[PDB]
Amino acid sequence: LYEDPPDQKTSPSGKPATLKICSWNVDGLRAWIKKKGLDWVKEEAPDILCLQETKCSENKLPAELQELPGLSHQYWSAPSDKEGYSGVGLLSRQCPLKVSYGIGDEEHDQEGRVIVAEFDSFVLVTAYVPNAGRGLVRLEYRQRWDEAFRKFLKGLASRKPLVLCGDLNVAHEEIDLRNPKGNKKNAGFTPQERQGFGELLQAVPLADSFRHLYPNTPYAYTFWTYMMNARSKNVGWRLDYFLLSHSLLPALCDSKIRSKALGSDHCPITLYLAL
Amino acid sequence: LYEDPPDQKTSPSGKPATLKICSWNVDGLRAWIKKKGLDWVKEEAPDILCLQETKCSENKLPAELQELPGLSHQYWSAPSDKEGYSGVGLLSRQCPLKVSYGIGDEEHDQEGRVIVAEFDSFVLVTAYVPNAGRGLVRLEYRQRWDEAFRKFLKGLASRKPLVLCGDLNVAHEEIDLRNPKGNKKNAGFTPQERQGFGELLQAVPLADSFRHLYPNTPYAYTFWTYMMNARSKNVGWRLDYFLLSHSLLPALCDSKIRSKALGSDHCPITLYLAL
Ligand SMILES: [Mg+2]
Ligand SMILES: [Mg+2]
Repeated sequence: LYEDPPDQKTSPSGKPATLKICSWNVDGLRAWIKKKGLDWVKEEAPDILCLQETKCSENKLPAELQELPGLSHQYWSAPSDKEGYSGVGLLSRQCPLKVSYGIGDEEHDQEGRVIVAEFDSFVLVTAYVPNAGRGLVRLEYRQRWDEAFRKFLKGLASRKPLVLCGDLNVAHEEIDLRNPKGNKKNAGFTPQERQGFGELLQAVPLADSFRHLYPNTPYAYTFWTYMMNARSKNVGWRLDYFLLSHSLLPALCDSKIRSKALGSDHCPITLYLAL
Repeated sequence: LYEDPPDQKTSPSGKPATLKICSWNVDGLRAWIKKKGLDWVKEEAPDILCLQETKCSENKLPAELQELPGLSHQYWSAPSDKEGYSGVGLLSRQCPLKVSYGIGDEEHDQEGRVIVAEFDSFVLVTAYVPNAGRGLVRLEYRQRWDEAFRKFLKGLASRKPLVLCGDLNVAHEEIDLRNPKGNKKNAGFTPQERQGFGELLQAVPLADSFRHLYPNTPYAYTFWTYMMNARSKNVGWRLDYFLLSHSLLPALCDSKIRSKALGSDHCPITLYLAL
């Protein structure tokens, strides 16, 4: 019930996109690689690929990653303990000026959720935000993560324009999920998570790239539960975002949701910037 | 009894040096940092700094390293076990095209001895070669390392000009140590170690940058035992080298031995290339 519009590869002024970023919760790097995930990446050919839920230790990465074309600068962060949980990755054509891990808060830097890669004209963060859990059991912690993450990004943005991407584990508004009424007390659509997302946009400040370009467009989602084949019925949530510093809006070409690409229960999202 | 000649910062054709590499066995990164080692590095201001005998785990690096000016791309390799032994580091102004660890042989890649950093026009290797040990107890192994290392460097050099630097743990010829007669059966001057060094030069092929420029110059050493204050008497060995692909000789400006810089029982060596 949703058709992503064609790629707009020029900026409002007509500048051709110079930077293509793809972000994807892969629900297990090895399982996704098996489902030809890297085949799809090679076709999409991003300058930067950010992955979440790698569930892979930094020293047990598959050999297929060594192969990737112009994505040879690769950065990985996983829980410094048990494997098979969380984990993020950032693979870049160009070498970043600097790469950092976590958000500068030890309690929040233990589950391999955040990679920071600074470039010439912007800083890129990819995040796997902690979900609030069955029965909202981790909601109190998620609210604390939210505030610490906001403070951290506020600091980054004060020095360089910011691009935040990944699985932020909240559907911001009713338009961002198929069933708002039934999910107001479930992880991803609590008033607390939605309020924290609003604070993040106002405080840093950041713009929701997709919603900025497509403010009235419903049924655009990036996650569908595997069960009941929700994906075929498009019973989904928009959990994956590109949020941009306001100063980057003139560089924005497009923000895509690759609804058709398989290999996970999230689909990829793709950003085009003219820097 | 040895005065290093002034820095020759142009190539035979008059091209100004564009690349300054410093290599230093620091005999313990923390102990050296304490002895103001980083102060000396900042004065020398190399484009690339390679360290050996860091004796430091990759996740217990001192905070002082975060500070370094234009040496912000930092690569570390230590034994993946007990600490306080071996360990190497490579810190670069520019981001390398690619960084690799070890020599592609699992038996020889366990003691954190080798870092490979490829750049546009050359590939740089820094090495802490295994010493042959008291009573030559590790000489059989050292001969096997030597052959594997030679094969590995032969492969690198076949694709890109090679710079090999670090503590190669052999004084090539009688001119390379104060007491050749008394050390012909000691680690660092056995016929077997000296023969392997000769094979390395002929086989890759590589030139000894310092000896190429200063072929008849005695008493030039880079290591002095702490005991008996050998350093004050200049009873030393030349164990630290810059070996260059023959094709890099026209780029060679100078190869320095920084006899006066303290903080270790080795002194730093510095290479100037006009690339
Ligand atoms: Mg999952
Ligand atoms: Mg020592």
